[PDB]
Amino acid sequence: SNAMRMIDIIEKKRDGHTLTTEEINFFIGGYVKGDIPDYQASSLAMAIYFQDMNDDERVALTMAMVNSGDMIDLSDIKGVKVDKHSTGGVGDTTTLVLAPLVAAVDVPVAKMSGRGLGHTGGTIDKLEAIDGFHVEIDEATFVKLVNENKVAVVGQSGNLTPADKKLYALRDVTGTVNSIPLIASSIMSKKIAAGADAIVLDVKTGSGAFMKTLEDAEALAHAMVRIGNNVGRNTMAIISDMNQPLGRAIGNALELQEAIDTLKGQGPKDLTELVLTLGSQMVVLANKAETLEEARALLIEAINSGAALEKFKTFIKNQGGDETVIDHPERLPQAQYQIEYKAKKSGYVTELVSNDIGVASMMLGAGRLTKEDDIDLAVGIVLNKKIGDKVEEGESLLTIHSNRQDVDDVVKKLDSSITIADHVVSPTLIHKIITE
Amino acid sequence: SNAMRMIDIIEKKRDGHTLTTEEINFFIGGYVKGDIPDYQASSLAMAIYFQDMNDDERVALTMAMVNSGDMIDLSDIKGVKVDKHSTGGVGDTTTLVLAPLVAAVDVPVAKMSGRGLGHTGGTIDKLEAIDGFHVEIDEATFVKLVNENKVAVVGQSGNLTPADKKLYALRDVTGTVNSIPLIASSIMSKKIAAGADAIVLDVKTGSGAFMKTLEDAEALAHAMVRIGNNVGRNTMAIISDMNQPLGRAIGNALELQEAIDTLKGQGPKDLTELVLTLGSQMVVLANKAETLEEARALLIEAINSGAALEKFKTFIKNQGGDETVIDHPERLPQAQYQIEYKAKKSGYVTELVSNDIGVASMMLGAGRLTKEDDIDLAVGIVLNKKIGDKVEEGESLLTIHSNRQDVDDVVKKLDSSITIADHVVSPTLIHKIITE
Ligand SMILES: Cc1cn([C@H]2C[C@H](O)[C@@H](CO)O2)c(=O)[nH]c1=O
Ligand SMILES: Cc1cn([C@H]2C[C@H](O)[C@@H](CO)O2)c(=O)[nH]c1=O
Repeated sequence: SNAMRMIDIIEKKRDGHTLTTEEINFFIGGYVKGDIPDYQASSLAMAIYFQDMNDDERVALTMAMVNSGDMIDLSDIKGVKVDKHSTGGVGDTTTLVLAPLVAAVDVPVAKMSGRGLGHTGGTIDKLEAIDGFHVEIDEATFVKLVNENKVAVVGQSGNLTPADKKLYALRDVTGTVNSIPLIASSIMSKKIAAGADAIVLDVKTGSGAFMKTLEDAEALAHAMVRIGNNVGRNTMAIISDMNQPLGRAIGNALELQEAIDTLKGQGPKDLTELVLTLGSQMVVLANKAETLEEARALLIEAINSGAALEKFKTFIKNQGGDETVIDHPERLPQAQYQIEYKAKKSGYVTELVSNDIGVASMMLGAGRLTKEDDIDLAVGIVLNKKIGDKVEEGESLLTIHSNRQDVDDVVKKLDSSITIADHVVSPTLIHKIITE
Repeated sequence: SNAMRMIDIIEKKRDGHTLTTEEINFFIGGYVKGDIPDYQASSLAMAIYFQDMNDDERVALTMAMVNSGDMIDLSDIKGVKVDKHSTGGVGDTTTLVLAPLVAAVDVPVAKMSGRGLGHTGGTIDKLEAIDGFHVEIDEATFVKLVNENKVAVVGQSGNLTPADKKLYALRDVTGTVNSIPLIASSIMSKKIAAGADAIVLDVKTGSGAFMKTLEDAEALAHAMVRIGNNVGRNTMAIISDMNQPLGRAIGNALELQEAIDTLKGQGPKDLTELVLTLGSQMVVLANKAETLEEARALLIEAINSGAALEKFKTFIKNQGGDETVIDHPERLPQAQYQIEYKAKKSGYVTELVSNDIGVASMMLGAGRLTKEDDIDLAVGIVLNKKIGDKVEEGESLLTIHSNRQDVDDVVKKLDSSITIADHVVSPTLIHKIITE
């Protein structure tokens, strides 16, 4: 019986034993069909939380979830399609730069993105700051664009990893999100289902990260790298710092402006370094260089020669956008009110609580609570100081870009998020580069 | 919110922390109302399975479940109402003897029993072997009978510990039955809800027991004793052997005949010793003796003088039964066919698998699979040899009492259950007597 088979699987894992591939497939298939109840799935997840899963179990779980839905076939796109996944963070504007940059060195960027919920818009929301831009292209058009220009962007497919949509939602309401085998299989399933030949992972660490400690970020990164390599989608990872927002801009059009600056070699130093580190991994994985150092050289030349920016314009143009805005980004959506937020004392910026700066930006209209909320593409925060920068009393810490006069509640959220005290060093941005 | 409060409780226990009484009450109250879903309850149960609960948590859980339903008020019955609970076992015919025996030494037996599912009938099914006997008495009648005769029996009330009915059923389908805090609170809640002033626990051990190992039986017994004493329902326990069926008779009317023999001091030695051990605890708990040895003397005198048996007759008479059957038990329901089951080789009986002998008896009609099945009160097994008894090839191991000619399938089940080999000692029946 379904009931007894699942009771036996639950007790087996509870008792510390390894599940077979067939047992894992039976669970996922049965769960996604509605044949195995949420209450048995949660019990198994909690048993997994305590007793864990080995790599073979983790791969079986990953692939069962892949096989629950759409498997996007990118085989007609020439070359090695490498995809980057970030566990997430306030100011993470890397995808905007990485797509044209990597494409500009002949690496196919077959990107599936979204809109969604969060402090700020998803990559597609940000790109829609450009008049005309859209992602309403069909399959054959996506394939053609990547073959001809090495870049294109579509939105989410309709049925990627339904077993994971269901299980993550359950994990979130039953205390079972924070378990390595469940996180690793969850993240990796979606990237594998989306068609990636190879995967680069940006695993954040620090107070603004999912994995707050370096040890936990490392554990998760290695676990995902081993899954990918085992299934034959070559995988590498970086552990990067999120003890403060990345770059300066937190918003939609504002982040697009920063991406444009970076693509001209005039962006924030942190964002530039993360881009070059992740890009270098992507270039090597795509067999467009033998070493990270060779890859980084290619990328910097692409930026310096203008090729990176020109590729961004081609990308925007090819999907309906007015690419002349890239050359004249002063014409992007501009907030009516630019309100300086000043340091209340002199010293050094020692703390910037990322998530709360994200909430502050969101409260201006930069992001959604519900799929039905509308985003204001013009609004956000631009940080004028980062951790370790000197600041004097009365100097601007950041600029608030608002389309409303009253930003009292945004200012109080920023008040809770900034600490000024005596000198500290800038935190190290790239903690670890993982190739195994 | 209900959802967030419960997520926080789940994570708290998962993380190894103690739950507050209020948190436990919120869970049980919310769960029983339908406000907290099965899938959150199961996750909490699995977290409890790994992380456990201290005594204060266990008492809060026990009492929250008590408070979910009926709390039977026995205060108008004079004296200390002591109740015995057995974790269960094939041939456990102690309640039949204990009710009249203990009553006969002036201890009030306000017994709530049932019918139910199992290898054989419940205590009420067995008593219904006597023509006329019934438990259709009201509250005031039950109270009067116990005050006047020191014994009466009713069936289950309508709504005892609904939180436990719901949680045990869930535990059984999610891998969370075998956790000490959950077992202890479950068993103790029902006994406390039923009105017992004091509780005697018969915790079985061995292959025919719930708690197969002595260490596990002990752990569970002490855990229940501490719950009871903490709530002020003085509790003691015994750990008794179930490596083979207790006594000789496994059935309904057959067990009633054995109870009658024991009440005349002519019963099986094992059943007699268990009765006297449990009875002695009950007598002391009811303040009818100062020591176990004094209690045992009282009980043996009650048997020897005829008082125990006479009390059984009064009990049966007072609830409609023909008490002359107790004096002439040869008039009880008799199976048409008595089929001897003979030893296939000489030696000593070394193994009797209790549960499978129970299944064999059940297959004759002695017990129910569903609340809708009918029991045959006449049928069952009477063992003529126990572990350590000598047997010769061709001598009767047991007698099958059947109302059908074809018992081939009962005989094959018995074949799998009996081992004859070289001499062994009878196993020790009373392993431990617990008073803390
Ligand atoms: C931890 C985790 C996150 N996610 C996604 C959804 C989250 O809202 C987002 C950031 O943690 O990434 C998963 O899909 N699965 C996971 O296991
Ligand atoms: C172990 C356990 C048993 N029981 C009852 C129902 C079982 O079918 C019976 C024998 O284990 O006792 C409980 O009510 N709660 C429990 O936790």
